[PDB]
Amino acid sequence: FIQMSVQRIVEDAPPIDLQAPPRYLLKFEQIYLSKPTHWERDGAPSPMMPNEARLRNLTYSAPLYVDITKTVIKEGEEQLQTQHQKT
Amino acid sequence: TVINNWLLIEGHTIGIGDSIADSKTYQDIQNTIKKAKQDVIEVIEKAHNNELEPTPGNTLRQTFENQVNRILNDARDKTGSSAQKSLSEYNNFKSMVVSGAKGSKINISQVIAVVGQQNVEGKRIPFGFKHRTLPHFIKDDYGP
Amino acid sequence: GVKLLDISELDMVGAG
Amino acid sequence: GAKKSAIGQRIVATLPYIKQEVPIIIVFRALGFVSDRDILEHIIYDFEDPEMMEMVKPSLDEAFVIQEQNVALNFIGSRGAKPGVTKEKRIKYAKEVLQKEMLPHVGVSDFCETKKAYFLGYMVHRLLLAALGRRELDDRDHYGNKRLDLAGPLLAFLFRGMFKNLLKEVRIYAQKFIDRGKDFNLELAIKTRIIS
Amino acid sequence: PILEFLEEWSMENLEEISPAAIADATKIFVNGCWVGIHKDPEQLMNTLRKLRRQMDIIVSEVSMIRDIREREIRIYTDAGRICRPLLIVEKQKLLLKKRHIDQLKEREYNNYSWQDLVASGVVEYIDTLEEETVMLAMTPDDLQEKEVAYCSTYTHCEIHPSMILGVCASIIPFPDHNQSPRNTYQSAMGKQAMG
Amino acid sequence: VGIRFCQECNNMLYPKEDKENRILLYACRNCDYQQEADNSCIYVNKITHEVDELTQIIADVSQDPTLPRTEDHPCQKCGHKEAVFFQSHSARAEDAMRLYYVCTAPHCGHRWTE
Amino acid sequence: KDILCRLEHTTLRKVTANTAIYYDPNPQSTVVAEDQEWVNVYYEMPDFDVARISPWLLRVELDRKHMTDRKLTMEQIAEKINAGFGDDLNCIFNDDNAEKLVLRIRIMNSDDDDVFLRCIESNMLTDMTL
Ligand SMILES: [Zn+2]
Ligand SMILES: [Zn+2]
Repeated sequence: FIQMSVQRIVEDAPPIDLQAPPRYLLKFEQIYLSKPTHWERDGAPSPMMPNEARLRNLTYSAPLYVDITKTVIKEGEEQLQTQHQKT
Repeated sequence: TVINNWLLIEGHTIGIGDSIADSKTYQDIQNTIKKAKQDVIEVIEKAHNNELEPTPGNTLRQTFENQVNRILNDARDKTGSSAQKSLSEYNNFKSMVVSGAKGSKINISQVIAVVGQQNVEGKRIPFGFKHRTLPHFIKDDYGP
Repeated sequence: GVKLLDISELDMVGAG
Repeated sequence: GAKKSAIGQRIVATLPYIKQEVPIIIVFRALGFVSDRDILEHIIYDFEDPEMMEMVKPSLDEAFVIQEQNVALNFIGSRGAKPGVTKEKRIKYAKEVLQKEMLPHVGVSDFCETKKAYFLGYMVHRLLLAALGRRELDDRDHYGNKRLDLAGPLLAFLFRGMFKNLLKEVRIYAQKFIDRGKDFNLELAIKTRIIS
Repeated sequence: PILEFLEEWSMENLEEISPAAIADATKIFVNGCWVGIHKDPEQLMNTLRKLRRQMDIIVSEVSMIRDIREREIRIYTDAGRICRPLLIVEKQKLLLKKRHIDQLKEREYNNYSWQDLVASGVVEYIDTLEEETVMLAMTPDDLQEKEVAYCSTYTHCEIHPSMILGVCASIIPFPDHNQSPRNTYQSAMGKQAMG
Repeated sequence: VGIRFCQECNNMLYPKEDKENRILLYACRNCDYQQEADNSCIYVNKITHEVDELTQIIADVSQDPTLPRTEDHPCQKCGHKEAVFFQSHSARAEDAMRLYYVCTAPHCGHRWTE
Repeated sequence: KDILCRLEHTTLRKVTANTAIYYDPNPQSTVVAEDQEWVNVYYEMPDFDVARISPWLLRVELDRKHMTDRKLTMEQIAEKINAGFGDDLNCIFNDDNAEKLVLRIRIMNSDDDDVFLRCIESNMLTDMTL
């Protein structure tokens, strides 16, 4: 599920395209998973051991990131394509 | 109170020796089982050659099933009876059965001689696989 | 396939 | 009654997103096979077997009035869950349903229609082999017909709907800003909690 | 990869055949999708089993079932199918030999493990669908030895029958000497036991 | 028994009577096409249905390992000793435990019943 | 056993081997050569064929086994059919001399023309009681 199905689920989803005017397009391409990480009150990442999750009533989960390519067309035969990495 | 206190002097148990029959009894049971399997094979061969004729009111499958079922039933109860005759008076299974305290003669036969036919919804085990009860048999095998 | 990220490549955006 | 079984027992088919079972030959004409010989070629592979032919006689007889793909598509569209008020919408809706909902594992492109037709033929062919007693009815609790959804497929099932919700949410946010004529920040669009 | 291999072989796609040729040929299904037809099913299945047993293009968990009576070859690759390993039998002989047992005795400090057993084509995973097309030996010591013949064509052989049991039923000593309701009751009670 | 198709639309030819000649004609409806119907039989249905299973048996079942094999019955077309025996196990092959036999020899798919 | 046969419901389909709708436009002739003999035995005297009988034919075979088991004879089935349908169906039956128990049916000569016989067949097989 993690290695293949998540990637295929994001990839086969329809690309978003919107208009009111400038056309906007959004596309999800690549997926990233870190290890299970805990953010403290200050917000510092640290590796979350599962025993800490058991004791502190946390959830032994890892964050999910996706590279999002936004392509905006301003009806002038130009396409500005900006790729946000690790969203 | 009185019987429970006398039983401390008498005592009552149940063990492996109460489930053991002599070698002659085992040989008789095995001979009965071999005879039953042989006559089941003869019934199967009669059915395969179209020699078996259906009884009135029953199809040919029903006739064959009735024949083999009565065959295995009489084999089972004959083996159980022979095992019952082999029981000694000190045999604790017999002591608990004749008193009616627990168990039955069928329990003694199943423990000693033959567990017997296993039935699902009042019939023999059905062909869950393609014409087979398990992958370890050949297709169209109606043996015991 | 899904790429793995080490903990050092996680920017401190979750705190901002 | 008197004339229902005079033709004989026939074959009907009930499809997704249709509020009424439709005759099978109507479905085949909708797929684009109007000739009876072409349909029976997709259904019956041995034409020298009379029994299969007598089985499929009344199904042909019921659908004989319709003799064109457009007529069959209108027939299907009239009986839809949301029927088209006009004939064009009915045919378009029936075409979409056959395109995407009827046996999608065979294919979703239009050029897979032939494959779908063959598969549909095979389906009714199996039914005929059950009707003629040439094949045993498949057993429901036969465990070869079962599958086990584990953590993998089950979490995939959830993640699909949840990713759908997330994309709908960022769609709403981006369209809120687009209708206002201004640009939107991508980070604020994503409601993370919809997954988390 | 299954579709690519079959296209490389003489499997005829449905688009490139008249319906007249379907009657005398065997239908080929892949995950329930009728891909095409094939006219020599036996050697095709021999090739597919050869590829699966070698860990070639076909992976182990792919399950192939030939319905000879209905002239169908259904290949399944999706998840959710249950299977178990069975020892392969050829000409009333196990493909497992003493050399494999010797290698497995030194499982440590040799890097010979179960996966090499699967790769050697001695043991293969069989699913309940393919079990219908399998003639299985209970134990190699007697069921396939020469005698008054019951069946001379065994395709597989069980590793040990005791593995039919689950986890809680396998801690029962001598369960074959019990009444089966009490085996079920113990399977419940071991779950409830202290430890 | 005979099933006939049109030559212009390949739709099903329905039987019809020309009473002007008192002759059966397999006529195409919605195509005004007619043929000389000479089968002279429009319906039939075997309610007794004693239909042969050797017609229905496929010779490729000789390759099945799960089936029973025997040497008691040699083949009558090649004399091969081994033969695979089984039952119909089908409705319309009504309840009867008889054995149909297939010659195990390749290229000799002889079927018979005892 | 006689009383058992008298009360146990027997329909036409129980005793029939098969049927066939022939055409046979000339009722003097038959498409089946074996039929022509006893049909001529019933056609030296006209029986509702002086006018044009319907040029279809419904020919049924009755199982000798079930006919003997249920103590049924050839004539009483025809009597039951004529009672059920009046003279709308002209029914002839072969003389009881062989296991081929043939019964021919045509529509009355005062008379769909063809599939109406199929409706009559689907009716008489199930609902009609011997
Ligand atoms: Zn025509
Ligand atoms: Zn031969």
